[PDB]
Amino acid sequence: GTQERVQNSNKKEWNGMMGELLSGQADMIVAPLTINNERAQYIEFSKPFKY
Amino acid sequence: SIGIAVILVGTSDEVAIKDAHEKDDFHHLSVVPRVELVAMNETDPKSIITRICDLMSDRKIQGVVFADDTDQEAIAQILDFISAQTLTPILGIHGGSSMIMADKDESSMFFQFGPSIEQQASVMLNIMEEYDWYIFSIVTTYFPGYQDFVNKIRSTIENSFVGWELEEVLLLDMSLDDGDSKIQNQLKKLQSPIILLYCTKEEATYIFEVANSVGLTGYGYTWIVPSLVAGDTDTVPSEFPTGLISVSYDEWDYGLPARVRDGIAIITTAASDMLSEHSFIPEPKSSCYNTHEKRIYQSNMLNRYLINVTFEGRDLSFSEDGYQMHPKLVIILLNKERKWERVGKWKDKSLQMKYYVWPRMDDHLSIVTL
Amino acid sequence: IQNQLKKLQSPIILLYCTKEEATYIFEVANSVGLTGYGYTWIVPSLVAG
Amino acid sequence: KIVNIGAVLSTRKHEQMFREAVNQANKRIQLQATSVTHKPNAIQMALSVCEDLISSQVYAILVSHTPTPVSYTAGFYRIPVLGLTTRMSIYSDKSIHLSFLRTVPPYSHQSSVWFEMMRVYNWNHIILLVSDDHEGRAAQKRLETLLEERESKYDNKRGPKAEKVLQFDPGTKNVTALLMEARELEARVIILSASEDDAATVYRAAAMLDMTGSGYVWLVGEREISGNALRYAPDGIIGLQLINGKNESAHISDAVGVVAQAVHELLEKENITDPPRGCVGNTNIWKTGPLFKRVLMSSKYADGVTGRVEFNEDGDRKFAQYSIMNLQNRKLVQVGIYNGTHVIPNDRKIIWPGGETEKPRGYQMSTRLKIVTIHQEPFVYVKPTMSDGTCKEEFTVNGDPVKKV
Repeated sequence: GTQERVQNSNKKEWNGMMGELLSGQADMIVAPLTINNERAQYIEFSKPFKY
Repeated sequence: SIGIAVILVGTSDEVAIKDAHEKDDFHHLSVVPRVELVAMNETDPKSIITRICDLMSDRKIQGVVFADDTDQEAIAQILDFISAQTLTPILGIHGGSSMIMADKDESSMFFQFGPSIEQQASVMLNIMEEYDWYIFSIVTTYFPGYQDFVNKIRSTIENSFVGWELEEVLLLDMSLDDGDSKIQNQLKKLQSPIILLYCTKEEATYIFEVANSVGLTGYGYTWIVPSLVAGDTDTVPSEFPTGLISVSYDEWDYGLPARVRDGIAIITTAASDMLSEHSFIPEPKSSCYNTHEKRIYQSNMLNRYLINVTFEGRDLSFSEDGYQMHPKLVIILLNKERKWERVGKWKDKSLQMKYYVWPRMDDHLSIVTL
Repeated sequence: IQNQLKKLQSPIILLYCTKEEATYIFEVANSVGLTGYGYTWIVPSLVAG
Repeated sequence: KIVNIGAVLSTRKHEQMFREAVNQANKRIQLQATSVTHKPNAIQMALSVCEDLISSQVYAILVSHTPTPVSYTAGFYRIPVLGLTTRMSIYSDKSIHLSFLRTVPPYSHQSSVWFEMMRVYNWNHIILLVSDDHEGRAAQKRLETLLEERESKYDNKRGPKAEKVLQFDPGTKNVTALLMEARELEARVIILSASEDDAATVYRAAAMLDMTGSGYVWLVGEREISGNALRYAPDGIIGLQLINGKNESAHISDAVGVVAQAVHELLEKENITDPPRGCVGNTNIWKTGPLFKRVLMSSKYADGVTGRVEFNEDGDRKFAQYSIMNLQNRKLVQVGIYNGTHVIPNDRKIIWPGGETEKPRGYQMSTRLKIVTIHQEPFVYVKPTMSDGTCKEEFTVNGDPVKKV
């Protein structure tokens, strides 16, 4: 999941499981998901469980 | 068929009376038009309504078009009213009768020429792009219609991939005299290169004054401000600094006959399109006597197309709440010699400026590479 | 005076004048926003009477 | 001197009451009074006010029950207009009307009581069902205006927040989908701000999807415990009541003292000009309109039934006094009194929703979460199932079982 322009416009939407979370479609991502700054501004990351 | 009236109150414009007969094109769309014209000296409300309400009946007129020159504050409201109490379409096109009422009765059909405040915000952003300023603030009084401003800014600031920035968004209070030094206080904080502002002209005088006090008027502070701060485009107050930029929409664009051209084009294009598929010709409606809303069905069916109309290549499609969708705007720019200069024009969701570089009132160089 | 006063953008500031001049200048500094927090000031005795 | 004031009401009785009431505080510059009746077919209406009051030397106009043209016309010329009956939230537009100074606060104000209840019963989660013409847009705006407060620099405490803001349509036939998507959220606090039908076809819709059982909460507005808001009302509801009431002759007397307390401030002889008689083209206007108004809206103590009658920073009645109301399945019965900063409940039975005399928490934390994953071999294997419907068992190297879902 990542941000991308759509509609030949500047509207920013996500993809895949991250988008399925932010859209409330999911509730928790129990999966191998990394930790970065760009996702940290819309989501709550637990402490890391694998370095 | 449907009648079509015009009213030219106060402003002697007796060149245009020969121009209303620019309508020799209606045969190409062919709904039987009926054009009645009238002028008037400067007047009072009762004269307006009384000279108005009979014109429908006396010649079977269903629709009018307004134009005058006076204080654009309130003259619109009476039109907005009369719109409601017969279900008749009134397309106000000129100074005075053309001033953007924010929201109005939902059951009324009445439209204006002029950009709503969101379009003015978008134009401001297009400009800040074109000349690549990127760090701007927003100063605001409590005057109505400010939430729409700041929200329409913050919206398009978040989608765009461009690296927009922002800073403090002040909400001042011009209520009591005690807050004046408080106004100074809340004004101290700002430290931005560019600044936007939303107020009314008196508030602008006041604020540019206090800005001169706290040193927020000179060079180092570019300013952008919508039309509703620039009044008549020649009575410049003494506080407005040089280079003050503002969107606007004026006659230097086009003439009173030009706007009257478009306006005697729309109401003889659309009340032909509504009779292109259906076969229900609106009837010449009733007096200004009793609230007869029997034929209210087609009034909604009149909105079904009066929003969307293109002509002579140009499009005059509308929004819903009563202002045109694609508004032809320009920009003005206060000179050093106290005059508003036409320094670029905006159309087609695009800009066509006049300068490749921005002038100023030295530490700015022009260097060459290969 | 206001004009020449606008230019400054320093964290700390020193000043040399007499007490009446100090009244005047702190006044105009309050005008152009040069009196609050963000502006520490140091000034010799000849200003404190 | 001679000063005139007019009014357009529907009762000939108060017409005499107004002149009597100004004649009372007259003794405490001759201040006279005028009045005019009311009529239907509002087209003809503005063909009355101008020739009947601008003919005089008016300095205000009083109106009562209908949003007729008397808002626009006298607003032209900028002559302050005083309101009695109606309080739709549209008249607060400084820009639309420079005319109304009003007496009955507007619906959109009643969302300040609510933000109080959410601190005297400690509910920190809500569901909001605004309407969609204008009033809701306003009510929601003024409510969000409060909930944005309490920004923590009390001393590291928890504060309220919005959860979902459904916006149905003012003309609606089948509306259950919004309700269906409402119960899915956690809370059980509902704030329904709408009109009569706009609540009848919600009350008749939330009891049939069982949204009014126990643990539930409803705060409504005066138009929602009104008339046809009893044919389907949710027993255990909570509604509000202001102690001014819809009484025409209640505070016309109160209004008089407001201009009275102002004519002696207008006799400052700075610059006064008469309001021009006739309705035939005194084009530009300045009756000290801005000035005279600035006078009026600055602490004029209305000689009236309510104390310390002030004028808010915009022009509507400030510091009213409400009285918390409640229903027990048939009888709308007082349970409290709201007074500015005074939140004061009474002593009687609050049959909460469902008839359970608890003070339910506005919260129901869910259990059945939903999880999302992606095929990834070291972490998340993906293998088809067995044909029966389960999938195959397995033991690890040590022979221990392996947990599949």
